[PDB]
Amino acid sequence: SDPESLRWNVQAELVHSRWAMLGAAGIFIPEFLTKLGILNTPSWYTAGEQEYFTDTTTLFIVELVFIGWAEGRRWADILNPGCVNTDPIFPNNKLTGTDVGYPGGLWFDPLGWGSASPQKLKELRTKEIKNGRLAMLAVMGAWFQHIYTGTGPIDNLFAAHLADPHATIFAAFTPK
Amino acid sequence: DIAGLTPCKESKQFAKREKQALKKLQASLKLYADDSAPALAIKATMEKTKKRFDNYGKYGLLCGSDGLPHLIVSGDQRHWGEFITPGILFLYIAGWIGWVGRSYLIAIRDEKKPTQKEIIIDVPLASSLLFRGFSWPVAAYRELLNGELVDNNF
Amino acid sequence: LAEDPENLRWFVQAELVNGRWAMLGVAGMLLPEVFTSIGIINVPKWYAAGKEEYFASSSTLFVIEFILSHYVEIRRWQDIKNPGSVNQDPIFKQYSLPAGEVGYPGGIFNPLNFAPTLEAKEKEIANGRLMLAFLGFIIQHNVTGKGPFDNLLQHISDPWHNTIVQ
Amino acid sequence: MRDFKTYLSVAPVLSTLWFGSLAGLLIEINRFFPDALTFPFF
Amino acid sequence: LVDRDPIKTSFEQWAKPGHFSRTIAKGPDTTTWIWNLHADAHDFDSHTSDLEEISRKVFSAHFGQLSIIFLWLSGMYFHGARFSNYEAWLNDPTHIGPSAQVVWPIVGQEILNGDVGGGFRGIQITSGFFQIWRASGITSELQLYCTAIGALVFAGLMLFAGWFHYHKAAPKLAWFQDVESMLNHHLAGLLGLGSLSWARHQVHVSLPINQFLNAGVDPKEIPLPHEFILNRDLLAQLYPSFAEGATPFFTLNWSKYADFLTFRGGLDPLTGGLWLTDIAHHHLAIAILFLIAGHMYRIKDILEAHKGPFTGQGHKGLYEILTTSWHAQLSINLAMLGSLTIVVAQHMYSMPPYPYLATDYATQLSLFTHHMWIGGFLIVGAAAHAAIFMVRDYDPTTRYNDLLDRVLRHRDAIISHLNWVCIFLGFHSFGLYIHNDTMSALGRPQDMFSDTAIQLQPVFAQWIQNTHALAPGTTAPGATASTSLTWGGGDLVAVGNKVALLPIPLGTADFLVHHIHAFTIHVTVLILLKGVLFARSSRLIPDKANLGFRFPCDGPGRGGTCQVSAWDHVFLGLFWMYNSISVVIFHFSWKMQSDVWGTINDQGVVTHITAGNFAQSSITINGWLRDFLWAQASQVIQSYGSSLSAYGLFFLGAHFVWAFSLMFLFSGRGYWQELIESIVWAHNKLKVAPATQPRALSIVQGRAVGVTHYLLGGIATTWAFFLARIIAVG
Ligand code: CLA
Ligand code: CLA
Ligand code: CLA
Ligand code: CLA
Ligand SMILES: CC1=C(C/C=C(\C)CCC[C@H](C)CCC[C@@H](C)CCCC(C)C)C(=O)c2ccccc2C1=O
Repeated sequence: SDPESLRWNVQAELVHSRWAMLGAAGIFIPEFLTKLGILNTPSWYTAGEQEYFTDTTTLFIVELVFIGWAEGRRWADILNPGCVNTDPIFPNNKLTGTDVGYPGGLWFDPLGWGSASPQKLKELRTKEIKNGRLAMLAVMGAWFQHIYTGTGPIDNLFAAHLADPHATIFAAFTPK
Repeated sequence: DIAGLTPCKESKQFAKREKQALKKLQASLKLYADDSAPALAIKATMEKTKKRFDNYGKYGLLCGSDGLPHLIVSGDQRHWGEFITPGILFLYIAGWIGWVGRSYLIAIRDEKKPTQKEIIIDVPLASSLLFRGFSWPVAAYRELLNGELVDNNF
Repeated sequence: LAEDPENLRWFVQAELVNGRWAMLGVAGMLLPEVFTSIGIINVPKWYAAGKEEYFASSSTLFVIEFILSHYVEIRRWQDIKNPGSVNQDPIFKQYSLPAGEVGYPGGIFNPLNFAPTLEAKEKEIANGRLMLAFLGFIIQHNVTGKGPFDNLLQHISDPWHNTIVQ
Repeated sequence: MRDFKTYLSVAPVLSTLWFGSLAGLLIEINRFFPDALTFPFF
Repeated sequence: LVDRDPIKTSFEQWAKPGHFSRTIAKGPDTTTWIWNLHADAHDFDSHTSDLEEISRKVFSAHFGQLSIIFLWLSGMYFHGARFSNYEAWLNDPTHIGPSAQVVWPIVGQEILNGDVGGGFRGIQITSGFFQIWRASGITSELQLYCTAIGALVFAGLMLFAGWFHYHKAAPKLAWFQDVESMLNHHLAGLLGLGSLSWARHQVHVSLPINQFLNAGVDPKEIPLPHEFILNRDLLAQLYPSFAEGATPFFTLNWSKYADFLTFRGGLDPLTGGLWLTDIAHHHLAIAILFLIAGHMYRIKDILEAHKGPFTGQGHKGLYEILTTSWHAQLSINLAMLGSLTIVVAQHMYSMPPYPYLATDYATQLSLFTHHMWIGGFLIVGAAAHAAIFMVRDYDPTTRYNDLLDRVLRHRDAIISHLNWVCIFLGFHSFGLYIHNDTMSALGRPQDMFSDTAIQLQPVFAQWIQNTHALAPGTTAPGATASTSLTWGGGDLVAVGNKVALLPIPLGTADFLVHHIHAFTIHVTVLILLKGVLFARSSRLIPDKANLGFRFPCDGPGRGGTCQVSAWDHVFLGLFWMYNSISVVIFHFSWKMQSDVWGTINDQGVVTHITAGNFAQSSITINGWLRDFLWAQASQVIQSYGSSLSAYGLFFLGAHFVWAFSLMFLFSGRGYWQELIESIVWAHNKLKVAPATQPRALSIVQGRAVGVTHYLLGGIATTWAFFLARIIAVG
């Protein structure tokens, strides 16, 4: 007769969303951008074709020393000051709560009209395409599936096999 | 070295164990997998107990008669980490089981009606008092015996 | 009803002795790096004096010294229960008498004090750690290695090595 | 969404997602080192 | 309770201490209520004082069994499929020795995985799929992989009918509280329309696809996935397309036939699983009945009818409250369902119904003891729940002066007899054996009770066995052999790997086990009978229906005043039955191997797994560990380092778990209290205990952790003892 589940943090799920998905922008346009036959060709000789490898797992370290830094700073002062103890304001804390952060300390604040209001108008823009980005990337992340599964010849694994017409992979279109 | 015999560097009886016993693992002249891709005695199960050759590491490891290896651990000749190395380890791990036992417990008996909060779990595992254990340098080895759990509370 | 901390004397003094001996410990290394060539364990002995006698032994050396360290150390004990060390610059620091806005109890966070001319045991704060954790570092990387930094020919780039032990 | 001074609850036997698993990841150390009886160190 | 309603929350009850009797789980903390909650979780003296729902729950929380038996089976069909051995075993039976399960070689594991047949590593089976599965008028591994998901289909759906009850706003009274038709339906067309339906898919498809399997081939060199439609042309080999008959009746001519069936009895030479040419006819000849039968009726009438003098006036009116009970119409059922399971246990071993059983020894005795513990574990229950009636179910006493009010009238009486019955037995039913010892260890055989010393003479024969295998000469039509090959007269030639069934002779050492059974079956029942009868009132306690059918014990007075009750008569009644079945098992295999199971070769000189050692040597009750327990079991205590090994390696635990029960069975209670505090003390010093008042076991919970253990202990012990002396020689 209907679930018991608006996770109160029904309020927070929605912000790894704008994380996950704005983000899939980075893959969506640079991919098919690629640049078909640019003129053309992909060749990267430079730091890479003679100094004994370049990356892989010095890759990650440097690579996400920064993502390191930044992803942390991201949610852990999104906002929330007050930042300790001890009775309920719910999210699972707002034990920042009624105090934002400081009683007349510094400029904790951005912007006049005693709040943080990045003004009133802009529902426009990112309500639409952006929680789009959530939606969008559902189905061209449902293409990740289509785009490659079938492990282009070079391997049948656990041999059912189980019929046979013709191949599959990616580049755009479809026989049909 | 001590009461039993010497390690792996030589242990005749132990050798015979390697060989008959396991290798009769053999015992199945064939049993069909001439090329076939499943029945895996064949590869390892032996070789994983086996390529464990005249090497097992080398461990010292005393080995008595029948050559099954015995554990002295008296902190000498070679054998020290057959109790202490995996001993302090047992200690450290436990005690950070119950350091937090005496924790997602001493954090409740207060506020408003706290009479079985524990059949559900407030922070799962405690996931707050969690690391208090690795975040034990010294810790109970002082603060247990001085203050808090202080003889007073004794 | 003793809410929370506490402690104090305690192991703030606990630290600085780590800090300032991790600092010294690394004077240990300092040597073999500029006009370089000589160290690791090098299980010293340790700098060794004259050509008039020792001779592998002449004695447990090492063993003794720290019988001495020993009653000098009861001495710092011989301080911290009941404050006694003229300078007085560790137990809270010098600037004679003071800091002990934590000697009689009641801390919570208490930052501290102590140089007359002038500033503090502070940016001797963080040389304080740089070196403790450094050791952590230092006798971290032995257990496979023992030397730093040439140029851009073929050194600083990590070429091929060999697991942990396993 | 979870800050400082204890959090949200959990069921009767989440121990069955604690015996099974965690502990489960340990067979996962008992095949990486498919064997023990002393142990090398790091 | 709120939270708060009635009517005027959807907001569900997650949070606020308790529920279940009203100075409930109280604010104040405790542990006992955590075995409470699970125990008596299903019950009905609480939930509501008003029938209504309960039947609306049990028709749902039921459901989730079928669905489950349905998630189960699937992982068995799947399992009996891609974790193959079935494909390999079927082209190659008599030869293989089946598997479905296999480990994964983590830690010690692998020893458990030891070459089983069509060329692979695994752990064996004593659960006769691979043999229902003979059926497959089709064969194929991925196919069972459809029958498999076909299983998960029935489930999710036959599990959303359980949403589509209680949680959905439910039916009510009339629906079940008009019973008028129920069996009408059930038996008619399912009992009927299955057996019937099963007929149609038991000659259509199966018969033919093992009519020409009992020879050779390799499957798909036979039985396509559709092949068996309109094509009534291969049905040509296994009788006419009726030729000139039209819908049975008689203006029919047979100058040479009589449809499929052509009744058998005996055993296929090449697959002695009893003939299938019959198996259609018998299921057909069932259904009809059910098809005709489930057509009674609408109910009192028939029972409101035949009374007499001493008979049952209340026979007439034998329960309005049999539309208003459950605990009653469950207890009745369990006696039947239960007692109608272990009747399987025989007609199976003395008349196999699947291809390749008997030759398969271990893959149909496992059976005959699994089916055997249910036709027992469901019977003591079938008493428990009557005690649950006898105590409470109805509202008041509206039930009066009848068959029962009658039986109770005598009660220090029906059980007055039955008692002496048992000590007459026991003396004639066990010390009988003890004679032998005391006098064969004294040693003078002249005077034992041997199949040969006390007067009986080289024959048993003349009774009824010998007028069963010989009866195809009565009103009997016939059909070579009998009905069950194990009967006195004629025939031998049964099977070409090992053996199957043959006469099975008797006299003494068959005479007196058969009697220990009596005394065992009887004193079991004494304790349940007197237990459920004296359910509510007595002359040790009359104020004795005042809580429930459990209650620990009334109190130190009256002398004892402890066991009484009827939870506990259904606690010491299990304690026996564990024997009742546990010694019936002990019977069958020592027979079935001492004789029967054994083996042919030239001149078919029979060579039983044991040249009849039984003979003069079960009669001694030491011979029962000379010849049994110490003889066989040498395979359990040799079993290390092997493939089955998990049995010997259980056989120590569970031969431990039992020897842990006694601790729970044999002990006080304020004891582990008195102890639990010493503990609780040391606890408080470090500051580590009080919250949720730790407490000892609930007098009768303690008994609950006896018994249950004493059984899962004392039982699996043999579950191991067995599978370890039929796998490998036998
Ligand atoms: C958090 C835990 C906790 C702690 C610190 C202790 C500590 C102690 N127990 Mg103990 N105990 C516990 C839980 C605990 N127990 C539980 C749950 C039981 C089951 C009823 C017992 C049953 C028990 C008995 C019978 C005895 C002790 C005794 C003792 C003392 C001797 C230590 C010993 O050898 O037993 C080893 C510890 C056990 C056998 C306990 C097993 C349970 C552990 C694994 C709890 C683990 C944490 C648990 C999952 C909590 C959830 C975490 C939460 C923060 C989310 C010591 C003071 C002995 C004593 O009185 O002498 C001083 C006595 O023999 N205990
Ligand atoms: C997704 C759905 C769902 C939800 C949210 C609920 C919620 C509820 N149901 Mg419910 N129910 C459901 C599906 C659901 N049901 C289904 C599918 C069925 C039929 C199969 C039922 C049959 C049912 C009945 C008869 C009753 C309820 C009741 C209730 C209420 C009490 C629930 C409770 O705490 O039981 C806790 C129990 C569980 C969460 C598990 C359910 C047990 C089954 C279905 C699966 C477990 C068996 C499993 C194999 C365990 C044994 C093996 C083990 C070794 C692992 C609550 C509002 C009760 C009520 O109205 O209040 C008195 C009432 O008794 N339900
Ligand atoms: C068709 C029947 C069936 C049904 C539907 C019921 C239904 C019921 N019985 Mg019941 N019963 C049955 C057959 C049945 N019984 C049989 C055959 C017996 C004889 C053994 C009994 C003996 C019996 C008793 C003595 C009682 C009931 C009670 C009840 C009621 C309580 C149910 C409950 O809370 O779960 C109880 C189940 C548990 C608490 C789960 C514990 C199960 C443990 C013991 C595990 C079993 C061992 C197993 C090997 C362990 C799993 C593997 C492990 C090693 C990993 C309920 C109405 C009780 C009542 O008070 O009536 C209102 C009363 O206690 N029954
Ligand atoms: C705690 C006590 C102490 C101990 C250690 C034992 C131990 C034992 N007693 Mg014992 N006993 C005791 C006190 C004790 N008793 C007392 C005080 C009495 C009363 C006087 C008895 C009366 C008694 C009797 C009458 C019997 C025993 C027996 C036994 C033995 C069973 C064989 C065995 O376990 O092989 C050891 C090997 C294993 C346990 C291998 C286990 C591997 C399997 C189970 C899998 C691994 C475990 C896994 C968790 C299980 C799967 C469960 C899963 C679903 C979670 C065992 C050695 C029995 C016996 O065998 O001969 C006398 C006999 O029945 N005892
Ligand atoms: C031994 C014995 C006890 C003592 C038995 C006890 C106390 C068993 C209860 C022990 C429980 C099951 C331990 C539960 C603790 C854990 C579930 C908590 C930690 C959670 C896990 C992660 C370990 C009785 O209470 C008793 C009562 C009546 C008749 C006979 C006996 C009897 O024989």
